[PDB]
Amino acid sequence: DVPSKIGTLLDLSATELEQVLYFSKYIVLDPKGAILNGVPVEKRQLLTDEEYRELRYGKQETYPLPPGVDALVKDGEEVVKGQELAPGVVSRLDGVALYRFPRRVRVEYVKKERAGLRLPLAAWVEKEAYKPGEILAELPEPYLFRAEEEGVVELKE
Amino acid sequence: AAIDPEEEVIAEAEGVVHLHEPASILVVKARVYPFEDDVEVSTGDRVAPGDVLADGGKVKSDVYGRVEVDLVRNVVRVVESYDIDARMGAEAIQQLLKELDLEALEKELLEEMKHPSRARRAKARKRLEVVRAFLDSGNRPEWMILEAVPVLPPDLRPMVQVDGGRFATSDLNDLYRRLINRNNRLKKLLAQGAPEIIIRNEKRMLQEAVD
Amino acid sequence: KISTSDPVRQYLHEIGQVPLLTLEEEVELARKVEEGMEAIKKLSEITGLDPDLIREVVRAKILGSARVRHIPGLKETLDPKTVEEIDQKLKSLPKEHKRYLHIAREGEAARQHLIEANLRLVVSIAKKYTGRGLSFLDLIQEGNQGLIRAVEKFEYKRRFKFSTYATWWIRQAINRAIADQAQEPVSLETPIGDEKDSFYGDFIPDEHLPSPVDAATQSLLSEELEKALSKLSEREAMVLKLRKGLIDGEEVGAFFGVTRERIRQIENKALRKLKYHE
Repeated sequence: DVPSKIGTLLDLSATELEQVLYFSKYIVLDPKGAILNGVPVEKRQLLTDEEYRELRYGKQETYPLPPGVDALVKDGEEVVKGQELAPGVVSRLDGVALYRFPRRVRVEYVKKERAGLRLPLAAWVEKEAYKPGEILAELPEPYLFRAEEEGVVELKE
Repeated sequence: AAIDPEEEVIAEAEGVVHLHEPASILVVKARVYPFEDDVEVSTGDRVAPGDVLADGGKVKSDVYGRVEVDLVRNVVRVVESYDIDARMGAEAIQQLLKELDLEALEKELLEEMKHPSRARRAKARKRLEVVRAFLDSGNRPEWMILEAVPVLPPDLRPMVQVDGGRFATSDLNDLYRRLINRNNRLKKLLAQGAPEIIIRNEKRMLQEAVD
Repeated sequence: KISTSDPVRQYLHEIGQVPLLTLEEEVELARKVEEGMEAIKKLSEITGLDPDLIREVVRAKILGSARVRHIPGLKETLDPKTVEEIDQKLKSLPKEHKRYLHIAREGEAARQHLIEANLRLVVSIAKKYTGRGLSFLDLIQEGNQGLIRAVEKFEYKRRFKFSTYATWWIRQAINRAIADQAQEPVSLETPIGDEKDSFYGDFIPDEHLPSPVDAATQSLLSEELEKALSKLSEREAMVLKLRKGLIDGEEVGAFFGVTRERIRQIENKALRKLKYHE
């Protein structure tokens, strides 16, 4: 009705607030709505489903992968604003990369064994501060000493 | 584990378990709070920093949010939100009306009227009119919205036999049926579980048919 | 604005955001739901509480906050105050049993995520019941009632997918409500004759208030009818008692299982002795 009887009364955008929220899902803060957005609690004020979902749900995001590629799923922990995710997969929505729905999985069985060898005696060529990739023996010209034993030839790649 | 017991990925000798190809990737903004030993408080709840987050004391999350429960990596994410009292439709406004001090709004408007310069206080005058109206020999504004609908008697919107197997109906009864329909479907939509957009759609229908 | 397209860009937005991965996510949620189902049942066992009760406490916890409160058997119980009591009774229950709570939670919230994803299906279903005698929005809302109905039953174990499982339960809710709610009675206000100012209530007089011979007659009627109904062999009476007067019209289909001759026969003879006893 001409002077929107309720829209005038309640501190309202005496028309479009009411039309909007009554008929549609649009919203206005009831009492305390603590959280963040670009201002704090907006005691009286209204918003869209976008921003509202961005408060009930938070800030989720879907990033699709062609059946083959996968850069940094192992980063199932961290991500920044504008991060590379794969060849043609960005992500501006800043949060935490998360593993969704998997396909390939690596089982590493880790086979152990024990073997022998023979060194330059007086030359220091054994540290315990060496793991894989690491140095063994250095610079004796040459080696060709007795590996005492014999049998059939077997070699592993 | 897959559907058929037929060939599911049973564990072999010890293996470190890495992952290559996801189908998609989620980028939720969240805090990762691992727990090792004992249990927690389940997915969904509010927090900031709450009370007893994880392990039963050790871990407590600072940032305001909604709880998730990770059963695989025994972590909890905490996404950005808290009980944010956000309402839509008439319920919201019923509330709005109930919380209003018209005495207070009167004085507020008094000042709003006289003290600001001209070209403004016109609407404060017109607003004052309605506030005064209410606080005069007038009523309380919370009844301005309905949650009880009177039904007009029947003979004022009657039903009859004209020329044989035809009947005739006061137009009001089809609207009253429209509203019985909508309101009932609403009730059983709350009974049979409650996905929001669908209940809203119904609530909107309800408004529409009262109107 | 006009709610034609509003609940469409409502639906197609979160179905835009979640149009299910035909297998992956689709089943992902179904499993979670059953996980909830059983978690809940074992929780009923551990707590001595009602399955649908736990069900609803979970539901209330997930949706954030709600009045809710309707159940089979009962209809209520103190909500904000008590629900949290139930939550802390969940907090005492050690790792072993707590687990079921965590899972049931994920389950029920997945259930809602599921329905929310599968709504566009309802849209396209109800699209083919347009001019039937119900509003498109009424149609769709009945459809959604049908899809929720589908979700409560669905067994993901048997491999067939939810799209075409749900199809049915939706069609059922729709065609259900259609029979009830939907040449009809003409409106009371129409221009009659010269389309000037006449309303068709103007033109019709009044006859009689009491409309008698209804209650008293039925009162004598059904009782006497039943008296003689009972006084002959129930096979014969009941035959066209309910064949002619408790559903519909058939002599071909009449007999439970005897000759058309015998139904014909005993029908007629029954009437005869019934009318005039010798």
